Amino acid sequence: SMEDFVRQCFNPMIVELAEKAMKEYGEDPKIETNKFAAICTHLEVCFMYSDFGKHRFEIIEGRDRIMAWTVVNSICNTTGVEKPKFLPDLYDYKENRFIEIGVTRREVHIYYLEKANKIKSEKTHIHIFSFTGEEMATKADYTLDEESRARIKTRLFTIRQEMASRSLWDSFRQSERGE
Ligand SMILES: O=C(O)c1[nH]ccc(=O)c1O
Ligand SMILES: [Mn+2]
Ligand SMILES: [Mn+2]
Repeated sequence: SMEDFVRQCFNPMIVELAEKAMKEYGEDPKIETNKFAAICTHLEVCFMYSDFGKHRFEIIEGRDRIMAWTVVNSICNTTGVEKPKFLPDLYDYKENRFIEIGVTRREVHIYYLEKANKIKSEKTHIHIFSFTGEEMATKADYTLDEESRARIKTRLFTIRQEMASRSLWDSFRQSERGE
């Protein structure tokens, strides 16, 4: 059911990446369905984010760990930027900074506090999106123009409403898994 929805609303490439991420962690997407959906949603948000930007953004999320760290190392060696302790989601060649993307079912400020306390690196920019059209970013610097952020918010709200139409939203939002 939730698996059916995930396979019907996300393109096969994102679904395959999410299935691979869960097989890496060791979880079955048919039991941990909310994890599955959250991972698909986060991947799709990262890909939209990087695609709205001469390519401005370098996608790090969605890569196997070897290639992710290869990309991070190459960026740090060609820019002198400090090497993050956690694999970030994108690199911004325009602002020259790593971006950690957050998609939460909780209030954006709660999840922002959580992620900022986690990464504890004053150089990784944080951008939190909610399923309610809310966002919170480091220094209120949202990076993207209004149209791209609007499209991301629209896609997230649409995912939420598609879950609600299938009676999947209550379970998904009451779970923190995937964040
Ligand atoms: O990189 C990850 O593994 C990860 N995990 C949970 C939430 C995120 O936003 C994220 O980027
Ligand atoms: Mn990530
Ligand atoms: Mn992220």
